[PDB]
Amino acid sequence: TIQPGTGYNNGYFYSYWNDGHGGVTYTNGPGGQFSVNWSNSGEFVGGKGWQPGTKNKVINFSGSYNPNGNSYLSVYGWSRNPLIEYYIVENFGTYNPSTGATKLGEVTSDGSVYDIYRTQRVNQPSIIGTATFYQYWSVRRNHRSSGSVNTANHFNAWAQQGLTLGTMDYQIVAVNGYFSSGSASITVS
Repeated sequence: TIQPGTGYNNGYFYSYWNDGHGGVTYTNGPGGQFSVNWSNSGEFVGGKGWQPGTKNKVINFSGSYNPNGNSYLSVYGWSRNPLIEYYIVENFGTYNPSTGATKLGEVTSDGSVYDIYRTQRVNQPSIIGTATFYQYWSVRRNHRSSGSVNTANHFNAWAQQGLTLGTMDYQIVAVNGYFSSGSASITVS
């Protein structure tokens, strides 16, 4: 595993964070590749992409994603001003992260309908410190672990619905886990 943190590997920005509970390892491979292996983990997120992201990136990803419990595979990132955490969720494990959330529309992109949602985090950690901020979600109906994500289709649909993004911070293809097990090997470009 590598040490939790952020940096660059083979031209790609990466972020790997965990809560210190144990049970997760993350490695950076050649090009845009990363692997995650976890067994009775705590909370974590890791992946590769860009810092800063853009609002018209076409993100390609390919590989394998085998969660056993609560985990997502997504295009994941933040904006500033307004502070927003967002996810374009391509696959997940036992928990659909939109459960109970307010649905804000639908968008069709890259071979599937996605359902759009908005949630709120209250006094939670963020890229700028503890804060209250909205989260935006596009959740793919047709789950997959390879493909292409035309991010503009999502960001434009969000904007149409009143879900505004500020200036982009990082933008990665990420595996999230919350107290679960699994394995994944993903290559980004």
